[PDB]
Amino acid sequence: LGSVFSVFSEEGRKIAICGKVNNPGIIEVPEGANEIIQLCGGLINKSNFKAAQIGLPFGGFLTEDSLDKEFDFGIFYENIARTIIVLSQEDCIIQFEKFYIEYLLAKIKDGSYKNYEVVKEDITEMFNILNRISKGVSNMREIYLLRNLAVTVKSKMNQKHNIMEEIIDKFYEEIEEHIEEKKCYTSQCNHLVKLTITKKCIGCGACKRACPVDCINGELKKKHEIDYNRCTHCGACVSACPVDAISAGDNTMLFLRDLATPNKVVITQMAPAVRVAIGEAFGFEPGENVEKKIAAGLRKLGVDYVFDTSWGADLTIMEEAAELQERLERHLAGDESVKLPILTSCCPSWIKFIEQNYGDMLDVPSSAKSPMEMFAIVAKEIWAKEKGLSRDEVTSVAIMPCIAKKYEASRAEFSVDMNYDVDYVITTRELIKIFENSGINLKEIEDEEIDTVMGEYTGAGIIFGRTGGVIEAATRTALEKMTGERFDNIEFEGLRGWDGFRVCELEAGDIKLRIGVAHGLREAAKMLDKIRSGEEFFHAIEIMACVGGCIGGGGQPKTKGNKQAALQKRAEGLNNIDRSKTLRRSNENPEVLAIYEKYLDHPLSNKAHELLHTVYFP
Amino acid sequence: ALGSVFSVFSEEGRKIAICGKVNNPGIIEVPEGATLNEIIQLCGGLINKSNFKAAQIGLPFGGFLTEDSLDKEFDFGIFYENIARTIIVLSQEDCIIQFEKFYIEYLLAKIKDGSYKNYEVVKEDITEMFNILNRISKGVSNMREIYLLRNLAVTVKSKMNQKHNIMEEIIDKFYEEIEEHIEEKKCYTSQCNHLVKLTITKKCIGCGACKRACPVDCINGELKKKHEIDYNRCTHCGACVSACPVDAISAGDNTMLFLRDLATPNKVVITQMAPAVRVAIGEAFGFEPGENVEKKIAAGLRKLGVDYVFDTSWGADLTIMEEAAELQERLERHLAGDESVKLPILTSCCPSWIKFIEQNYGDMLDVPSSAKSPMEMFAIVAKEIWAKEKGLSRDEVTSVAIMPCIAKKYEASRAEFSVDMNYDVDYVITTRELIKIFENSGINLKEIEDEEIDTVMGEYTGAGIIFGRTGGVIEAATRTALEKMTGERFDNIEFEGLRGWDGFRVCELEAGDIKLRIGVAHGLREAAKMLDKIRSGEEFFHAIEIMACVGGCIGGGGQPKTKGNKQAALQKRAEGLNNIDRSKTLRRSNENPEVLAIYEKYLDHPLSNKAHELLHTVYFP
Ligand code: SF4
Ligand code: SF4
Ligand code: SF4
Ligand code: SF4
Ligand code: SF4
Ligand code: SF4
Ligand SMILES: [Cl-]
Ligand SMILES: [Cl-]
Ligand SMILES: [Cl-]
Ligand SMILES: [Cl-]
Ligand SMILES: [Cl-]
Ligand SMILES: [Cl-]
Ligand SMILES: [Cl-]
Ligand SMILES: [Cl-]
Ligand SMILES: [Cl-]
Ligand SMILES: [Cl-]
Ligand SMILES: [Cl-]
Ligand SMILES: [Cl-]
Ligand SMILES: [Zn+2]
Ligand SMILES: [Zn+2]
Repeated sequence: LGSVFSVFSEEGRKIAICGKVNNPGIIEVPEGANEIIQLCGGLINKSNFKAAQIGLPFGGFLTEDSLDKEFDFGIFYENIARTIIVLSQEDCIIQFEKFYIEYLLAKIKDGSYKNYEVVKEDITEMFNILNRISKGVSNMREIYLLRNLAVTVKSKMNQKHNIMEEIIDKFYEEIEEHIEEKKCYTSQCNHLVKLTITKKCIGCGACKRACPVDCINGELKKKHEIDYNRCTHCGACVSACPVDAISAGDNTMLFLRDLATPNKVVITQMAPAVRVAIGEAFGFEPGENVEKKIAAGLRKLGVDYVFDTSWGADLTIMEEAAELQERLERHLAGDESVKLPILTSCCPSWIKFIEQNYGDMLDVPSSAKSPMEMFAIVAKEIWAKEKGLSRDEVTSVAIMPCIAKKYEASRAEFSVDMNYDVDYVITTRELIKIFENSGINLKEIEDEEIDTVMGEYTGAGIIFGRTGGVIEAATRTALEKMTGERFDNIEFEGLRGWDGFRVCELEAGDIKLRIGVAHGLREAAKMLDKIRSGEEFFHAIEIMACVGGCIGGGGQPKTKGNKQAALQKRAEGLNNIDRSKTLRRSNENPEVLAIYEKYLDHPLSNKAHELLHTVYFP
Repeated sequence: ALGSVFSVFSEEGRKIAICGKVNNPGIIEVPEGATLNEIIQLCGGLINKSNFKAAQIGLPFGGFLTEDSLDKEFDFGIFYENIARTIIVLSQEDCIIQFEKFYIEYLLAKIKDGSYKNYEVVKEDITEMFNILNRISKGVSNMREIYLLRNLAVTVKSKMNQKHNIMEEIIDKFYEEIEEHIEEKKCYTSQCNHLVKLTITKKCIGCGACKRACPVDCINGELKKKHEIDYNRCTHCGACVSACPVDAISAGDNTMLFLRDLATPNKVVITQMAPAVRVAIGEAFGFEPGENVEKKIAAGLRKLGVDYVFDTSWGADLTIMEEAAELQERLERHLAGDESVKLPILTSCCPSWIKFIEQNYGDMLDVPSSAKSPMEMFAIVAKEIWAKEKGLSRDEVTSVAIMPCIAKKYEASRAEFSVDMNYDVDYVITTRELIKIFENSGINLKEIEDEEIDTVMGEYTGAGIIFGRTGGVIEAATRTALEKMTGERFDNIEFEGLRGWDGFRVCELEAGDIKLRIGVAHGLREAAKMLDKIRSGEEFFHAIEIMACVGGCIGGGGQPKTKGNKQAALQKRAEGLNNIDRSKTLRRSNENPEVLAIYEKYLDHPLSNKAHELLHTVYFP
């Protein structure tokens, strides 16, 4: 178990400090009379002391009152447990107490402390209350409830200092803030964090210029703010700030805490484009596929199952190719109710982009969920059920190249009973930092395989990560099954290339399809304006918010050298992965076919709609 | 018990008990060669003329019939062993989600008491079904719910070795309705109270009466054209509903839900009732306006099946405990030179001022008290204290509020007054709706024997009871606050200045060294006059009361229509509340022993942290 911001995973007269102190470790503590942290190297950044837990399962809870005055050594309660989690002002009390309660509940559930069984349910309710607070679904009554629960527990455990009572006493203001203002001042509660420009804004106006939809108003050097109603979460502003004034959260600490929670099942998915960029932080060239290094590293961190978003992309193609074929058949049949083009793209940014500016084209996009959310729902409603786990007993973490995927995973449509299909997102950069600080070097770690049932993927799925790949995959499947012919050359070079707005004409048998591809939302605006004006007609379109597609996402490591060359290199790495696959059509993936044969029975069925489709623009 | 009809009536061989959406529920003698349609016709058809939707056979177990069985000889073999031979007929006016929630909950109760042991194995599964249905009725679902239900259905059908599980057929036959509920958040029959909004329906003729009645000018439309409500500015004052010559404006009706909950075995149902109900309901049963028939209401509610009868006036006493404290605090801070403080303080249980202030008086958001309404204070206490004391989780108690207006429906629907999808007030029934339930169920308040209200949350003072008429809220708060600020007990506790009937009233109360200027408005136009005068500085007030209805709550839109002169009847009801007040030994809220017990045992004193956590809310978040 370990914990620190900027990351670490730390795997008599001895203690174990793993809080917000720089340099986590065990250290041999001297017996001389505030600077104890200093002996551990101070706290991350220079954040002031908040508290220090003694013993992870249970001990004492120390607050500021012990800071500049004699820290009685022996007050480490006899059940010291030889570990200390030190808190700074950067740690949210709600999140920490959730982690504490879950650790205690796990050790109860495994028999380690049966003397606490009598209070098991009570503590569980505490967690539930805490969870509701972190999810923003609470009133102030929760405090009342917590207090009584605290009072109850301390009665049966006979304690003179009950942690929850003191938490209420000392951090009432933070809790009230969370509940009434729906605000977590440390931004650890990912479900209370919005993309926001903070006080470090200098009014340089870079974000205003960079925003493709002009989401930011504000003049001179006056603080700028994001008009969340039109924000596409494309993340251009975050990359453009001369400072760190724009924050969209960082779930690193949540990931570490979950990994350190005993008997908690943590599974991961990873976006197609991550595997060709992450290795750059460890000496690989752009485009080199290091997915097996990622798998081994994630397992070393403690991940119990490593899957792949490209599997979900194959499932997405099953649905989207089916819908494209249906729309084409209706169009050719003279049904004027149908709408063309059909948009196929896993990028959330088009949603807000279309609703606010192309409200005559709400019937264009496919109803299929993204590969990330398709994977997530299948993992919790089928795989976990298969393994006899309820959805809350599985923590599904998505490693993605984008902040927009954080926003998507936070959407309430992709959740049930306050359990989010994607529990949270970790970006490529954040994972790089986790690996770096935990001593995991992807260059030197031994390869490991991704887990099969939701990890196998075709080249159609993998090319999702670069511009033109989604529509290429969907077209592969749809044209091949509409013609009955297997293509000798399955690659559609017309859909490749790098122009911001690309037009392609694909001929297969009697079928002729006109395709539009845009990467960069301004080029997308050009293409959609052309569609509306009738200057051009399209059967299908792909829209990507980032130049180059997902390989150019804002959550990816900053490129080294020539930017365009590096992005093209990553895209061609995805294309080379595709060329190296035996299976290059999504409908060939045996595991996705198993999904259809055993649960959903065929694409566009009622069950398939219920699980794998959603309603954009409700 | 069992029973149902939309005019609502809990009706406590070759004989069947028909209790669906058929006119004339009852026990009927089936002719030999008879279809289902013939049985329905012998019961007089369905309420209104709605077409047949379905028919449940046997309350726990039987079959589920659709249109396909209507013109087909009713074979009695569907009445298998000990089915009790009952049929619940559904019309197109019944929501399938609500009915299946009732069915599943009934089956779960019959399992839970051991009479149906062989189904215990599916208990959890059936429970999950209910949860799914509940989530659908509350609008917190995705389409995945259907998937889940299907598998649960299959699971049950596997574990019971049954050839036809009802839920599978439900999905098959009403997929469109279920999908509507989930994706469109729409219950086309409007039985799901958490999906109903106040809307003008298609039966609107464009007469424009509602537009004229609206105090905030919230309704648009001309000539025969359908009128529309700008829901963003609507105060839910309910004037439009009262003005409509037709039934074009609908705000839901939880009557059937109330009946189903009453018919569910071993389900704890408790009620609170607003002060103004008891002086108006009796008008429907031969009493004069202003006559207090609260004990008749208690007996009638118990006859319907209510397990505990409490009183909103108790919550009004608790409200005064909090609000008098806040008023005293603000006065003391004002006298000390606190420019931090804001006056007046608004004390009123009426929801309508909230949006009214938010939409037009945004410089006065710090004016209203942070205290909840009496209804919601009762609700939080009932579920978080009373139910807890009796070893019941909040979902094991169904708390029903009997109120005179649709604005209380809107308040009970607010998400702030809920936790984990449990609403503190499960739903509201109006005085009119309860009148119709009594009338159709054979409960006559004139001839029924009196019964007492339950004690712990039913005892109340005259200060609490006068809440139901204009000027009463501020009168009660003033009683308590002035008495405790002066240390003097008043010889005459009535403040005649706060009484009267003018739309905008000004009063000056003198007690010891204290001098308070009070403004009272009933009718939101009068409220606007008074708040404009406050804003211009033309008048100054220490505290104000705002009521949306003329005369206060006794004049609510959910009350029975008055007979004779409207104003005279409303004044009669208000004076009935005043006479109840005069008949009470305790006439200050701070004397109520049960409210004081709340403070002594749980919250420790008004305006404490615990009291804020439970009895206060944030209007204008
Ligand atoms: S870029 Fe960063 S700093 Fe420059 S204005 Fe936008 S936010 Fe403020
Ligand atoms: S994210 Fe993309 S859209 Fe939202 S503000 Fe920053 S730039 Fe404009
Ligand atoms: S393109 Fe790929 S990366 Fe850029 S935003 Fe859309 S999804 Fe995130
Ligand atoms: S009153 Fe009823 S009918 Fe006349 S306009 Fe308003 S709604 Fe339409
Ligand atoms: S309720 Fe009151 S406010 Fe809302 S519309 Fe009808 S009248 Fe206007
Ligand atoms: S006054 Fe009483 S009745 Fe009229 S609306 Fe406000 S609360 Fe409902
Ligand atoms: Cl683990
Ligand atoms: Cl995705
Ligand atoms: Cl493999
Ligand atoms: Cl980048
Ligand atoms: Cl199947
Ligand atoms: Cl069943
Ligand atoms: Cl009952
Ligand atoms: Cl009330
Ligand atoms: Cl009690
Ligand atoms: Cl309503
Ligand atoms: Cl009594
Ligand atoms: Cl009336
Ligand atoms: Zn937090
Ligand atoms: Zn419904």
